[PDB]
Amino acid sequence: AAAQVLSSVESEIGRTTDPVRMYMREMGTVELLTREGEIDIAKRIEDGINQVQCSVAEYPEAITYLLEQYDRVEAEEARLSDLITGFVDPNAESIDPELAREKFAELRAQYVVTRDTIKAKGRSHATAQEEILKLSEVFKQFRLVPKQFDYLVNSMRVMMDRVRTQERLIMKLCVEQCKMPKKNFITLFTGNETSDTWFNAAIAMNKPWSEKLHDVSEEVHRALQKLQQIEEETGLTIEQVKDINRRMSIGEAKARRAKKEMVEANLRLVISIAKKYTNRGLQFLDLIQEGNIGLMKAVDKFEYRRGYKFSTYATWWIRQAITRSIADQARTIRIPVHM
Amino acid sequence: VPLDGGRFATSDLNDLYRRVINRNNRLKRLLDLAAPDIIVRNEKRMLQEAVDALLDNGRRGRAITGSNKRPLKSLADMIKGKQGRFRQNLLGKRVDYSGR
Amino acid sequence: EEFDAIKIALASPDMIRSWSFGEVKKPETINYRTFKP
Amino acid sequence: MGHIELASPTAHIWFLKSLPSRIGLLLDMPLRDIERVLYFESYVVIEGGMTNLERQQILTEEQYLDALEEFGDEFDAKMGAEAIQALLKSMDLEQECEQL
Amino acid sequence: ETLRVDPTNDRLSALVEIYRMMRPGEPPTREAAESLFENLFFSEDRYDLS
Repeated sequence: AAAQVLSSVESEIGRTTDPVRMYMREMGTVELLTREGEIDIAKRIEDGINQVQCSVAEYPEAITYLLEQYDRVEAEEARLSDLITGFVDPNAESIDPELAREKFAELRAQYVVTRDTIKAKGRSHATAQEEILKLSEVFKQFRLVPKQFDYLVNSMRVMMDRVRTQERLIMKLCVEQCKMPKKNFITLFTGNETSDTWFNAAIAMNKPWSEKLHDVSEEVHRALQKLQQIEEETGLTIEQVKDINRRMSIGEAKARRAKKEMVEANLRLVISIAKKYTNRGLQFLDLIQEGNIGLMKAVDKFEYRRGYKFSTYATWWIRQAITRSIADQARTIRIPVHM
Repeated sequence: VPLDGGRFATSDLNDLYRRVINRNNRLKRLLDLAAPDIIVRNEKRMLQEAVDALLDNGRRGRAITGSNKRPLKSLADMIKGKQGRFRQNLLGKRVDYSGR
Repeated sequence: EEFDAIKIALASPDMIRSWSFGEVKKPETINYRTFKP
Repeated sequence: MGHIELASPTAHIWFLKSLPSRIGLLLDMPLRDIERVLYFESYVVIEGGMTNLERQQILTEEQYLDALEEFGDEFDAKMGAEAIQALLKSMDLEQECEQL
Repeated sequence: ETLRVDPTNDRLSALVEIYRMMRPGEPPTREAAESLFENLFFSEDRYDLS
């Protein structure tokens, strides 16, 4: 919406290779935001983080991996290390083991009363669905420090990459060998999800393009054995995992576009605070880049309930970034920060 | 090399090959995380300017200033200009046993 | 060594890595309290 | 000797603005467009499956937004040396020499 | 003949071209170009005349 002015600017430019004028002509598109205009951006960040956390809470084995890590940190009889500080520290709407027992006894009780009622009358029974929702509402009360929380997000990312890698391998081998259309594939992949009855239906349908199938079946119903192993280890359907991953993608994308709108409207605060810290220690474009990194690190840990403006909170982080950049090398030799 | 007065004698090539590897590591840090595209393109053309300055600095209209308030001498200036690595040490150079 | 002719060409990247005996990660050069690099 | 693990590829300065832009002599494109694409000013069409544009066609910030929301799934375009190295990888010599 | 060649009419058509001649690579403004003109031609602290 601002390229018509930039075209008339670049028609005058005789191929300027200096990145300073280039940087402050690409950053001048987005104007200044208002004071109360970023409150809605922060609320969209809240909605995205809450959607990602609901997608984590709907995953049933997250409590299982959390109890496994808790047993591994509880195993050798005496620990007060830094790994225990990475756990919950619950916020309201100095960690002692007595409160840990008092708040984990009912969690273990809800876990052992939820696990035993899985096979009762169905996989997705309504009473079992209410028990899963109650366990999720219990799990949403205790929220982690983001170190172990991002560790569990990365573990869920690795599990999602394994599942989608197996599914992508099956799909690419099918497209490479039999060249199956998506209309006869997506419907069966949504409907059946358990056995090879869709494979038998594809055999029962004549379809003379599908005659190149018998020499690849020894891999076709071998790659589905890995999916059977995943369903034996997890006990979940494919469509629910895809819906959780889609909601997690939406909850990450909302915060991502919010960070885009934040940085494209606050590059100029970075350059205004960075052009006064150019006392000939190093060339200032690295200071601009480190100020942008400090802006990112200040946006990543910004609060809303404080009621203050973002510039006062971000000033300390961007001065810390400029300080560690000007104290990183500062010479041809290496000198520490305390020196 | 350390001097007789304890001073250090380093080259500007050390500064060029230091800043290039520094911004290469900074590009690795920016590409290992979710960075905005303006920041990524900024780091990319800074890397482009630094590599093409390490190849030959100061034959276009603008060069790197701010080392010792002199315009910078690159590795290609040992060969191209009046300093002349060829003319100084290849078709004639300093030889032993002489006097005047 | 003996030499007869000189021929130049564009160097291949894997060839340059073949006569590259190592890789440098960070551009720090020497320590300040001792001269060991 | 030693090498540097360099992620984002960078062109060689003695080939672009040096006489007489051998890239423009080998690709049949003016050096002004080469300087505009390799300095992150505008996009360039590498290879398009549709019949809208052809090879060596630059697109600005407005033209890419005008042509992006209509078509898709067959349009490939990059900014910087990646598009140039992809164009030099995807080109052929024998058919071009026969056409010349 | 210079008036025949030059197509500019008023001060707004002149200061844009002068400020583009000063520093290329910037959208044209009035206040910054006017302040640059006042500090390069009508200033005393930043412009001494012996």
